[PDB]
Amino acid sequence: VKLEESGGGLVQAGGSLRLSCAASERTFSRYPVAWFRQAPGAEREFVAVISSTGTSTYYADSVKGRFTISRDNAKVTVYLQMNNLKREDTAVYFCAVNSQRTRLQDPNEYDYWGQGTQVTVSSH
Amino acid sequence: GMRTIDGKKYYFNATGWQTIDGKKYYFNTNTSIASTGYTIINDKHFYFNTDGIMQIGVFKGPDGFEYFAPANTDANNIEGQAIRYQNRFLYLHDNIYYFGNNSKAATGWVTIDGRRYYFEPNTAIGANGYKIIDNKNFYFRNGLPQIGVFKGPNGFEYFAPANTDANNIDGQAIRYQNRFLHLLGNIYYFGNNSKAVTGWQTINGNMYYFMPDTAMAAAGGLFEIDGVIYFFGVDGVKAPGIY
Repeated sequence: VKLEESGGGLVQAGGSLRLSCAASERTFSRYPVAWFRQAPGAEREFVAVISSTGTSTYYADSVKGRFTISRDNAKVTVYLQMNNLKREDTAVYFCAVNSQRTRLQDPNEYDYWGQGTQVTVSSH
Repeated sequence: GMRTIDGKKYYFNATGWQTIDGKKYYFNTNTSIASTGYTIINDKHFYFNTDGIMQIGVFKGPDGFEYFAPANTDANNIEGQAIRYQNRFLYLHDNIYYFGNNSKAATGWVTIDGRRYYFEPNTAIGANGYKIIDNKNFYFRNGLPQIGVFKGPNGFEYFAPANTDANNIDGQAIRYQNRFLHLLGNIYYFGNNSKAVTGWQTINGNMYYFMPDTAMAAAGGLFEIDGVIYFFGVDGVKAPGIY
């Protein structure tokens, strides 16, 4: 599995961004896929996870209602729709595969990672 | 351009040391036959495979398993010569050997600085994987019997610490029936045949999922099973509902 995130950048508080995580192989569709984010200096915090099929999802409390994780296995891609962004959402966002399928909130359990994409939320 | 007659190998265009295709040979000075197996030459031990090619490694002679070493490993030894190698482990690729005081590799059970190892009698190589030894089941890693739950030909067995059940040897699989096992911070459940169960199970009114590869209960958070996400508690119990 090779993963590539795109779609980040600079955005005003209250605004939106859709992140994409694309893989290169169909085997991607066998595994659950999560977003993690890392603020500078801090540790990789869990954002959302989606099952291999796309029917089952789970979100961190801080993003519940604002973010939506989805997938299109035909395009071997996972999406994170981020609405009503807040200053606190600023971070590098990584998508990751967990081929063991165990303990989905824990970044250490994930064996494949993208390079990350920067999201920066401004003011006003 | 060489020929093999009645399982005996000869080369033309020959006697003694011959480098052919990069690989090393010794054709007997009298019979011109390519040396196979353990071979003494000028009071120096060498070893050749059945095809005549000289080997670096650990192979059995009349005095036991010897180390046939690369050039300049001990003293000024010639490439392939057996060498003095005393009271220590040898690491060759992913194989482990223990060499005694007479420079021979240990075979069978041996205690080295208070720790017990098993080296395969036919190779002297540290045991790995499931093994039956005098009717006792063991699961080895790097010559060491492991403690835990491991998959053998008849499913997952409990390879236990010494004297867990009627003086079992350390790492020996034991009888362990119809009950939970709490071991490595991990949870298992054992059926009537002393094998760990896998898959979905209902036990005392609670649902569990025991991972097929390890037999450990899914526990401590979110898991994907069958394409969907479940939460499993600290005790391995599936929470209500599906995400």
